[PDB]
This record gives sequence, C-alpha cells and structure tokens, in this order.
Amino acid sequence: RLTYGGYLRLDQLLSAQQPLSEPAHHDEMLFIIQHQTSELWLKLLAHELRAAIVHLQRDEVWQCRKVLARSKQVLRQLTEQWSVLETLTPSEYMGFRDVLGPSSGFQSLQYRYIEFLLGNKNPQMLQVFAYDPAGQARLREVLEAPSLYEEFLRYLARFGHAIPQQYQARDWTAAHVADDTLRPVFERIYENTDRYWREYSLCEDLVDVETQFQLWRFRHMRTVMRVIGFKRSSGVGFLQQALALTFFPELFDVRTSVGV
Amino acid sequence: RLTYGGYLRLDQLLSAQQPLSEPAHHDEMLFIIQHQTSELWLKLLAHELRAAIVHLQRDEVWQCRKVLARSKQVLRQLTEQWSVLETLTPSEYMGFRDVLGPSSGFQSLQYRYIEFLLGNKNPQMLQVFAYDPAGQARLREVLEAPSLYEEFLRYLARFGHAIPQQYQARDWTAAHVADDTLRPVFERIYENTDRYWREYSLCEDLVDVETQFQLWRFRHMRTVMRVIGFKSSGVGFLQQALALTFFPELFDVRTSVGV
Amino acid sequence: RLTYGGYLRLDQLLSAQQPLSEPAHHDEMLFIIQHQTSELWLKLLAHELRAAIVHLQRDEVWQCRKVLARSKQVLRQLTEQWSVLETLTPSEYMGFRDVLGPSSGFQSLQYRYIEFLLGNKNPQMLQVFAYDPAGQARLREVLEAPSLYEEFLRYLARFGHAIPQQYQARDWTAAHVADDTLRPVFERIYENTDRYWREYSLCEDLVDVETQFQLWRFRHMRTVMRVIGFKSSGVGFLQQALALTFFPELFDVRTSVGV
Amino acid sequence: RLTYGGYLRLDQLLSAQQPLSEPAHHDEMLFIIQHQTSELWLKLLAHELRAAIVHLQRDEVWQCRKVLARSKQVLRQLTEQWSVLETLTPSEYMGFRDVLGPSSGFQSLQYRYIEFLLGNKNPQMLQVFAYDPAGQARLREVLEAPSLYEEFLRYLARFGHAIPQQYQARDWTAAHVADDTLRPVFERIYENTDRYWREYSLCEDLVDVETQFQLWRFRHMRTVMRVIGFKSSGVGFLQQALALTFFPELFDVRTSVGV
Ligand code: HEM
Ligand code: HEM
Ligand code: HEM
Ligand code: HEM
Repeated sequence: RLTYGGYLRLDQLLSAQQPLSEPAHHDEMLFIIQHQTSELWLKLLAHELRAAIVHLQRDEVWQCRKVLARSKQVLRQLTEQWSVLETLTPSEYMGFRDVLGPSSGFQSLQYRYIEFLLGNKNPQMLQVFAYDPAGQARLREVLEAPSLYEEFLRYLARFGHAIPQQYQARDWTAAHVADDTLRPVFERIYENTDRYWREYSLCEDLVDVETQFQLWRFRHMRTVMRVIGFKRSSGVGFLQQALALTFFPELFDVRTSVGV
Repeated sequence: RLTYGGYLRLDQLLSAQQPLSEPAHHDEMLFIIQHQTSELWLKLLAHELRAAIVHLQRDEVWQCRKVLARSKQVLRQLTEQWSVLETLTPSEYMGFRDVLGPSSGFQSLQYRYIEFLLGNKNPQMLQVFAYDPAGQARLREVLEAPSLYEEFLRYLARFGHAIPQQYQARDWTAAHVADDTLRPVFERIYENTDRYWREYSLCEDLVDVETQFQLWRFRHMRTVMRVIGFKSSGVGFLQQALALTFFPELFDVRTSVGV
Repeated sequence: RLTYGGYLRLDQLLSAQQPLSEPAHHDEMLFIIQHQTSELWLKLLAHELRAAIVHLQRDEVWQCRKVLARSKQVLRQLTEQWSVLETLTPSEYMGFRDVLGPSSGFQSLQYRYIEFLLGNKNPQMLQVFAYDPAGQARLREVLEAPSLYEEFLRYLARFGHAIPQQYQARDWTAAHVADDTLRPVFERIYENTDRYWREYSLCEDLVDVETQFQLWRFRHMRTVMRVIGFKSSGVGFLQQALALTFFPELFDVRTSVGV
Repeated sequence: RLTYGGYLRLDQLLSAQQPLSEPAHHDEMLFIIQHQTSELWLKLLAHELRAAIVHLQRDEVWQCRKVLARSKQVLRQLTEQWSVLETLTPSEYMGFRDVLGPSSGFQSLQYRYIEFLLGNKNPQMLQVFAYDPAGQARLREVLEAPSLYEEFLRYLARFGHAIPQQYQARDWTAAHVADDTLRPVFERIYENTDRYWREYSLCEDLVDVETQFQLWRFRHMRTVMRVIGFKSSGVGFLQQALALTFFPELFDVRTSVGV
C-alpha cells in the first residue's frame, strides 16, 4: 500500500523471526536476524549480478561497471556483517545450540545462485534443491548459461581479442577450466591500458568481486572458528576448502607474466 | 523447523520485496532491500537495548556492557550500510520515485522505539502510529518507562553518587532536561577512573552509542542530499535531528573535567 | 636505498614521534600517531588529486576516475581512522593536555592544500603559513589555478556543454560561486546518462569525494566533542564548516532533475 | 614544540618519502605511503600491547582491556588500509617494480616485535636484525619474557584457576606449545561466566585480537595476489601464516564447552 510499513511490508518481514527455544534465549534473535539480513543482501546481489551479465551481452560497458560497483558494495556489506556476529560467544551459543536443526548455509539457494552465476558451476548441486522445483529451475537456467566470466570472455572475443573459439559454443554446465592460452590475451590488455581501458576496467572489477568474495568466505570461516571451532572433509575444514577456489584464475595468473 | 529455509522462514522473508513500479524498475529493488535490512537491524538493536535496561536495573554491569557492545556493532552496520545506497543516482531514483507514497521513515515504529528508548521521548508522536494500537501500546510502554540514560543515573544513585532525588520518580513521558548538578558527579567519575572504572566504562559506552547514532543520522542525511537534493521539513528536518542529544551531561563534563 | 628500512627511510620516520610530556604520558603516542598517519594519507591524497586535475586537462577520462577512485579510498581511510582516536577518554587526554600549545590542525598545509585544490579557496590563509615561503608558494600555485571542479567545468566546455564563457578565464583565486546557469547543463546529463555516461560518471565521483570529505569533517567534529567539548569558532567552527560545499551545482540539480 | 607541524615534526615525517623510479612513477608514492602508515600503526600497536602485558602482571583487568580495545582498533585500521593498496594494478606496479629492491616486510623490526609479543617466538629470527644491535636487544627482551598469552595464563594462576605449574617459570624463548590440560580451565570459565566475568572478558578480547590479526594477515596475502600474482616462499608463504595460532587453547575449547 501507500504506507511506509505497507510498501516495505514490515509486518511480514518483522514477524519472520521465530526463535524455537521454549525458554527463549536472548542470543537467538541475533542468530536469526544475522542470517536474514544476509539473505536479503544476497537477493539484491543476485539481482544486480544478473544485470551485469545482460549488460555484457549487450556490449554496455558503462552500465555493467555500474551494477558491478553496487555488487561490490553489497558484497562488502555481507563481509562487514560478520563483525556483529563475532559478539556471539560459545557461552551464549550453548544456550540454544541444541534446538537447532542439522541445516546449514549449504542449503542457501540464493547463495548457490551467486556461486553458479560467478562461475563455480556444479550439476550435482541441483538435487539438493528438489523440494522446490521452481527454485531448482531458476538454478538450472543459470547453470546452463555462460558465467559472468564467460560472458566477459565472449565480450572480449567481439572486439579483436584472441579468445579461444571454444568459448563460442560449449557445455556451460561444466565449470570453467583454467585456460593457459588466455594469458597472452590479458598481457596485451595490461600492457596497453590506454588503448584497452574498457577491458582493463572490467578486469579489475572482476578481481574486486572475487577478492571481496574471498573476504566474505574468510570472515565467514573465522567466525565459525570462534563459535564452534575446528575439529580436524565437511565442516569447518570444508570452509577452508572453498577459500582455495577461484572464479577467474586467468585474471590472477596474468599477474605473473604481465610485462615480462 | 529443521529446514534451513524453514528455520529462517525464508519464503515469508524473501517474498516481502514487492516493487510497485508497473513497468518494473531495476533500481527499485535496492530501495526496498536497503530499507528492510535496516529494519531487521533496528529490531535487533531494540532487543539488545531493552536488555541493557534490565541489567542496569539489576546492577549487572559486565552483562550491560556486553549488550551495549553488540548494540554498537549493529549501529555500526546501520551507518556503514548507506554506502550501498549512495550508489542510487538521481537518474535512477527518478524512475520509480513517482510510485512511492508520501510515507517516509518517520513511520518506522521500530526506529521511533529506539529514539524514545534512548531518551528522546515525544508524547505527541505516538499518534502517527494510531493505525496499529498493538504496537502503539508497546511504544507507550518504553515512553512511560525510564530511558536507557535515566535507568543509568538510577544505577549511579544506588552506589552513592550525588544524583538528584527527582530521578527516583517523575514524569518519564517528558524527555530528560540538561541538569547542571550532574556536572560535579561526572567530573568525579572521570578524575578517579581506577576507583570508578565501572561507571567510567559505562560512561564511554554511552558516548559511543550516541556518537555512532549521530554518524547514522549524518550519513542518512548526506545520502538523501545526493538522491533528492536539499533546497522547513524534508532534508532540512534531518539537519535539525543532528542537533539533538541523548546524554548531554556526558558531553558537557568534557569541558569541566580536571579544570 | 634497497633495504626495507632504508627504502622507506624508517629511521627518519620512526623517530618523528617526540612526546613533550616531561612525566611522559602513555596516551601521547596515540595523539601523535593519529595525526602523522593522517598527514601521510593527506600527502597521497594531494599527490592523487593533482593527477586528477592534469588528467582532466588532457581529456583523459578513464585515468581521472582511476586516480579519483584511489582518492576516495584514501578519504575513506582518513575518515574510518577517527575510530581509534575515539578511544581517547577526557581523563587520559587531561594528562598531557597542558603540554600542548594553542596550535591546531588549522596549521595543516596539506589539508589546506587539498581544501584549495577542491575549490574552497581562501587568500586570507596564505598568511598563516608565512613561516614557510617554499610551502606557501605551493598554496599560491593551487590558489591561482582552476580548481578540480572548475577544471571539470572547462572539460565540459570542450565537449559542447552550455558552460558559461566566464569559465575560460577568470580570477581563480576567488572561491567559486553557485551558478544557476549550470543547472540546465547537469539536468541534460542526468536525464541522458547513456549519452553522457562519461560526464555522468565524473559527476558521481565528485559527489562521492565531497560526501566522503563531509564524513571526515563530521567524524572529526564528533571526536572533538568527546575529547574536548562544546565551547563561531572552536567546536562551533567545525560545525559551520559542514555547511560548506565543494560542488553546489552538483547537489542542487538533484531538485530539478527529470521533472 | 608549540607549532602544529613543529610538535608533529611534519618536515621530518613528510620528507621520508623518496621514490627510486628515476622518471618518478606516479604510483610509487602509494607503495611507499602504504608501508609508512602501517609502520605508524605498528609502532602504536606495540606501545598499547606492551601496556597490556604490564597491566596483566599487576592484575589491572579494566586497564588491560582498555589498551587491548585500542589495540583492536589499530589492527582494524591496519586491516582496512589494504583497500587503498588494492587500487594498484599490475600495470602500474610494473612501472616501478623493476627499481624496487628484494626487501620484504619480513625485515620489519616492529612487526616482528608484535609477533613475538603475542607469542610467536622465534630465536633464529634475531639474526635477521643483527645489523641493528639496539633493536635486536629490544627483540631479545620480549623473546625471553612471557608473552601476552603466557602472562594471561599467569594471571589466572593467581586466582584459583588450574594453570599447569610449568607456566610459573620456563624457557620463554620457545614459542608456546598447545596444552590439553588448559582445556578444563577455559571450560570452567565459559560455563560459569557470572562467576568468572573478568576472565570471560579477557578470553574474548584475546580471541578478537587474534582474529583481527588473522584478517590483516589474509587481506595482506590477497592484495599480494592481485599485484604480483600467485604461481615455500612468496605468496605460498603468506598462506602458511594463516595456519598459525596465538591462543590455540582459546579456539579449541570451543568444541568442548557445554558437552
Ligand atoms: C553462528 C554462525 C555460523 C556458523 C557457526 C556457521 C557454520 C558453518 C559450517 C560448520 C559450515 C559447513 C558446511 C556444511 O557442512 O554444510 C557452514 C557452511 C555454510 N554457511 Fe555458515 N555458519 C554460520 C552462519 C552463516 C550465515 C549467517 C550464513 C549466511 C549465508 C551462512 C552461510 C553458509 C554457507 C553458504 C555455507 C556453505 C557454502 C559453500 O559450500 O561454500 N552461514 N557454515
Ligand atoms: C532513497 C533514500 C532515502 C531518502 C531520500 C530519504 C529521505 C528522507 C526525508 C526527506 C525525510 C524527512 C521526513 C519527511 O518529510 O517525511 C526522511 C526521514 C527519515 N528517514 Fe529517510 N530517506 C531514505 C532512506 C531511509 C532508510 C533506508 C531508512 C531506514 C531507517 C530511513 C529512515 C528515516 C527516518 C527514521 C526518518 C525520520 C526520523 C526523525 O524524525 O528524525 N530513510 N528521510
Ligand atoms: C585529540 C583530537 C583532536 C581534537 C580535540 C581536535 C580539535 C580541533 C578544534 C577544537 C579545532 C578548531 C579550529 C581552530 O580553532 O584552529 C580543530 C580544527 C582542525 N583540526 Fe582537529 N582536533 C583533533 C585532531 C586532529 C587531527 C588528527 C587532524 C589531522 C589533520 C586535525 C585537523 C584539523 C583541521 C584541519 C582543523 C581546521 C580546518 C578547517 O578550517 O576546516 N585535528 N580541531
Ligand atoms: C605492493 C604490496 C605488497 C606486496 C605485493 C607484498 C608481498 C609480500 C611477499 C611476496 C611476501 C613474502 C616474503 C618474501 O618472500 O620476501 C611478503 C611478506 C611480508 N610482508 Fe608484504 N607485500 C606488500 C605490502 C606490505 C606492506 C605495506 C607491509 C607492511 C609492513 C608488508 C608486510 C609484510 C610482512 C611483515 C611480511 C612477512 C611476515 C611473515 O613472516 O609472515 N607488506 N609480502
């Protein structure tokens, strides 16, 4: 409706916090809200990222950089957000730890969407979303479509850059594989910025998104460490496995031969 | 339930974003989600603040700093958050501005709840939320009850500090009035830190909260200026809100300490 | 040289901290370092800002946003920096306050420089730096040359924008004055972003710079309120500076855009 | 002295920046200023840290937390600051990379002091600082002394906590070794916060210092990846630094508490 609380639908949003602790624990609210605010930022992040792909498809560089600039800010919020949770100590967590289901952020569809959209494709990850065919659908679509990185590659191909013909038609279902034959394409760009400034721009943006995304990944792991700790794989050690993953290897590799 | 989505009620949460732009505008999502995350934090902030009042009533200091510590982290998110909204250019806002009603954050009951709870009480303000009598009642409660700051002077009083006897009971509905007799009480606290380290810790926690709150107030204002411009109420109203103060005595002593 | 400490000349830098408190005060290290770190960023800020103007003179757009982008990060550090100083309680400050002279950051050449570079000129300032003819000379250089904003207006003038002829040559030593005739120029750009995407990006970069600056300005004022106090000049001077603006036209158009 | 630039010694501080690129590369100023500001906070960090150790020795809890609170903010700035250096692309670095020397932060005497101070003791590290007997002597002093953590464990021993007698006296020159007998000491502190609130507070302050320091450690590595890429030593060396832990017992107890 026309009301502030009506437009934002606050009665719906503000009644979604249901602590399931009979006695009612003080620190459960934070646990819930810290999860919901993230889910909200992820939604927006997905909305802006999808626009990054369309803009690239359309050779609209200034538009894409814009949406990417917002994504970074959103991603940064996701990251910065862990600071509040860092206040949840083991003595507090202990109070409502039990009444928690076996669930985990691994079931985060939106998160998965992001991961897929950025290039970390994984077919076997479709079954974990069977309960909801609609969402599984939205996930399969992005899974079959080239990633942000791939659309960025097909973009460079449309403007003289020696992009391996394979990036014209392939099974996008399979996650991108580090392609060494992509190093010279990025050496040219990094050695002639004044000329390839557009591409240059998107490159650093891409590096920004991946980097900021790793910060989130890391801050995420550290928080878990101080809450439930390690125990050394699927768990705290697993979150350490994701840190090794990269969205745009080629981009980082070139850093080792650029200007040699 | 046991679901990740079921425990967080994501279907109910992720279906609250309802863009009213008939043609459907890209940047309108940011408008909504930006408001919603803030509200979710405002709700947590209240949760914590309320406990800050119960611990003070119980003389539970270390427990009180803990919640205020969290409150500060949250208040810091709220402030930092604007950075993402500062990316909403006037060109964009121009595309869904019209569909928006005359309503503004002035209707944020939760916000108003934080305002009163911190001391900035305003009786003739509970009218705007006449629509929701249930929430109105919850608002009138914190209004008629001692503020976070007032329940702090009570704490000082129980431990032998020269706190005016008027604080033991009065019209809580009326905002706090700068008290000159409070100056000597805090000058003492700050000159004998080791002796009054507890009251000295709580004092700075209060100065932090207010400062942070003012940061949010300022950032909010600046974001508005870069979206709808300045040039009465409107963005000018926000300007006045910055002159407000929660714990005047706390800031005043700063100029008398050790003089 | 080629050593770590030798390249960075750490011996010289690391010996620039000289607390003058005879009895020696623990918190005098923070007060000294809080300033020196900021003065180091300011230097970078000036180094990057001077390159922004040059790049703007040569129509080198992407380069300009590149240096400005860094300039925004630096400003963001300078701003977030106040956090560590907010931990300077009146009780601690009170201990080494007396050993400090009447001086103030008002004597910061780098700060004034930046202030001049952005357009906030003020000839009556060169006088406070009469002790340094070499540095003062630097101020005059930026005090007589077109400001960042002005160099941006001339930029627009070379690409067919109704930029008033009075900007091709004038007394740059005089602080810029709001011009209603610039309103239509920025409405066109803001209502046709695709077309004017370059000018559009540069406008938001400037709006970002001024905004981050205000935050730095504001945070500065608040930290002072909590250390010293509210005594126009003094703390009232810090409050007044907030009223200032580097690119008014840029913030005014926000009211008559897309209407 | 009484002058702003006098007291802060701005002529000394602002003349320590000497790029070695003959043609004078625009981006070398950042490279140099990025390090100097760090070394500035590091010097403060150590100052506050050393104050913590003493406080703990005298059983001055609220004083210890205070300095530790400032330490956190310094580390935070030291961590946040990586954003500005992230704006240096491989193209820019390339222009002055060649004239750079083989020196790395591994030569930072101050950083090392911090590392040792927190417990990461390393006898064979004194050698890399032999060129400076005055500084080496400073490191050897904090190397043979109990670290912040060790002094903390000595703190607990003074109040009924079952702390292994070995911490009463031993070779402090050797880095602390994970001890399973400490587990029950922290389980008792976390499962009885109302009783051991002081201990509880110091335990979380310590957990924050190490976490923030790990963040700084991680951003540092990430910024290195985008400047010089990845491809024992170098980048793979920064990856191992994250595997280190200052207070293992504090993190491992997280899995035994409440069970
Ligand atoms: C109380 C704080 C939290 C703790 C202790 C925690 C702990 C964990 C653990 C132990 C895992 C391991 C994966 C598995 O076995 O399923 C995990 C995964 C994950 N968590 Fe968290 N979590 C916390 C908060 C959050 C929040 C607020 C989000 C919001 C999105 C989140 C998102 C995720 C995601 C997406 C994964 C897996 C994705 C991947 O494979 O990279 N977690 N978490
Ligand atoms: C597109 C960005 C935004 C703009 C342009 C904006 C603008 C305004 C304006 C013009 C007012 C003045 C009151 C009136 O005449 O109705 C106002 C008040 C207010 N806004 Fe915002 N707003 C924005 C976002 C937000 C968000 C996300 C929140 C969430 C907390 C918020 C909370 C408030 C509050 C609480 C007040 C009134 C409080 C007081 O009485 O001091 N606003 N806003
Ligand atoms: C202990 C914390 C600080 C306090 C209490 C403080 C206080 C003040 C006060 C009272 C003024 C009024 C102006 C005057 O009469 O000269 C002022 C101005 C100023 N201070 Fe700070 N200051 C602090 C730290 C700093 C630092 C670290 C910088 C670093 C640049 C700084 C820079 C300035 C500048 C540039 C001005 C005046 C410029 C303008 O006119 O806008 N101050 N300060
Ligand atoms: C241009 C950005 C920077 C890059 C690419 C970079 C790169 C590196 C590399 C490759 C190493 C590994 C050791 C070696 O083989 O020499 C290293 C170590 C180190 N760097 Fe940086 N660095 C940068 C900036 C800084 C700054 C500003 C500081 C601040 C003091 C710093 C402090 C250190 C320290 C302390 C170590 C070693 C500590 C340990 O043993 O874990 N670096 N750096």
